[PDB]
Amino acid sequence: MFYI
Amino acid sequence: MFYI
Amino acid sequence: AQKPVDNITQIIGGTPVVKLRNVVDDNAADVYVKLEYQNPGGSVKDRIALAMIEKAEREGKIKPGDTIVEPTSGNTGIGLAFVCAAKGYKAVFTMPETMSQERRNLLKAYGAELVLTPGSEAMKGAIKKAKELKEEHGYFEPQQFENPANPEVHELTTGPELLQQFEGKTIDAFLAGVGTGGTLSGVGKVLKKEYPNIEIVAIEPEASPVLSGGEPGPHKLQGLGAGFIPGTLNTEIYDSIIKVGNDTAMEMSRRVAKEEGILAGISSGAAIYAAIQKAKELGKGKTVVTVLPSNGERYLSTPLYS
Amino acid sequence: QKPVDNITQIIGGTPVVKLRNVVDDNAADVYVKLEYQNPGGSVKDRIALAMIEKAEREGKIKPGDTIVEPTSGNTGIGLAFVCAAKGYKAVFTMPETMSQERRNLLKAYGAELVLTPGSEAMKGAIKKAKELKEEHGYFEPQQFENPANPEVHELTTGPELLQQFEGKTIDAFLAGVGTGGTLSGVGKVLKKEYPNIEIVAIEPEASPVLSGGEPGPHKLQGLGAGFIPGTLNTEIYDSIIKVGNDTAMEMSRRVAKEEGILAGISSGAAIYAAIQKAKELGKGKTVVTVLPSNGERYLSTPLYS
Repeated sequence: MFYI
Repeated sequence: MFYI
Repeated sequence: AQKPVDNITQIIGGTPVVKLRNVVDDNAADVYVKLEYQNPGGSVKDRIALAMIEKAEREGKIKPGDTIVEPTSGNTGIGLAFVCAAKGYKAVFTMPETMSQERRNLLKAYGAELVLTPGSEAMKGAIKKAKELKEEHGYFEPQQFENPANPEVHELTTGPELLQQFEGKTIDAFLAGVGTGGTLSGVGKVLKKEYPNIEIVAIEPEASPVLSGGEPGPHKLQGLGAGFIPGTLNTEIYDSIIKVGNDTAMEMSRRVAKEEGILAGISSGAAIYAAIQKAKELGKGKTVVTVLPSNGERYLSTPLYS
Repeated sequence: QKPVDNITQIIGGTPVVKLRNVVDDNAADVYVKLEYQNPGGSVKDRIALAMIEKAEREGKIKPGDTIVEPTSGNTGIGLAFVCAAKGYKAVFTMPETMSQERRNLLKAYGAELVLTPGSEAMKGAIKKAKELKEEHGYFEPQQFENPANPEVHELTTGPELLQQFEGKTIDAFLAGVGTGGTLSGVGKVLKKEYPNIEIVAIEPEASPVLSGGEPGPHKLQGLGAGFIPGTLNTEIYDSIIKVGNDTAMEMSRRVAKEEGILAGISSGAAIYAAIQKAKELGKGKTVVTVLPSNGERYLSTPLYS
């Protein structure tokens, strides 16, 4: 999971 | 009640 | 791009102005909007936080390391916490225990101390506690509702910015929601001196239309409707008053966000609603200016965007 | 600044602030570029406008068309903001893990949300956007491949810093890598003007993919995609600084209390790495980094909880  |  | 500064407070002010292109009719006056939420702390209160602190510095009333106290649960708390962290002061805020964890963490993130007052006493208990710390312990209280540095900073920065930004044009109407009234009074004094025929319009909630001789009440237009006539409000500065309801303000904020791409608080939706009505009255060729005091992100936990 | 006709004209020209208290005077000067001063709140404002504008100018889209993007962070906010400002419909795919507050922010700009299984994280969101694009003709900006992403930093962010640090030399530029657009575009411009500049990539210690490590879960929002994006020039940087979750969080807290600068956790990582480089460079030198987002967007996160 990444928040980009 | 106020928000200042 | 502005050249580098050594202090974040040196970025306060100089906020941009955007013409509204969609929510205002083509058969109305031009509507321009000043983005006070572009201040580094996120709201118009950045200006008066720095001004009240630097005025007290200039007058020798406080020095770095001193403790400041203010009873606030709104943007003045964020602005003061922000400025106090930047300039080296100890910020203390009194507020009812009711306040959200997000707002408390925001103020504590700036290193401010919170004195939580009984929730049943609301703002009365918060003001009471601030008075005790001021009177019995010598804390410096800026007092945003009486301190002349509040309307004067708008005389010396906000107002002049609008003069510089609307050079080559005339401003026919300035409108602003009234919280402390410092914005309306300070810029209204400067604009009336330069544009003697300008209309200065106070905006207040229809639930607490105190300025319209009306009766205090509870509203959802955060930043407005203090329930009294603040000492920082020049009640002679405005020629008329436009009252806005809660649902109308929320519907306008949502429309401005979806149709203009400008996500601002509910009080900004009230200012824009009033500015549109005034622009329809003035018609094409006229210029209407208002102020957006805060950003909509600060209210994503409110029914405004829920 | 004179009045502008559209909110997108406020994107860019972000200010720079010198750090006074978290860095000692026995180290290099540390300056931070406040990309959260963009009107939409993050550095992503630049690439959202650039990708929409490029396709617009190329004729791939006209106002009224719908834009689709797999994003759980600031690119969705930037795209929703630019789409609302310029008259485009926005659809975003995202795992069910995304908070309700972020969902409300995107909906506030008029975007539509399509939820994918939360256990699939971004992998599921990416696949859903591909189906939406390839079967419905929606335009996908594709932030991890689109050359307009590093190019806008080449055209604006970089020249801004040359403009702001005129008469001086930037001895080191550091930036956290999400898509890598900032580091690549700015690094290209700065290396051309300062051939001896040190370009340093910042990545999570818990997901150090650029260093050849294994991807993994981390809390440095905006960083650590788990892969090497096509928008990253993997030769632009001369070194890598890995930063842990606790180090980044504590630096963000320190900068807020001691500088009055409230920024996101990826900005804490950037400032920590810049301070280490500043200690290494010593007094008289100039270190510049970028703060991509504001701390107020992360009040529900442990960064300030």
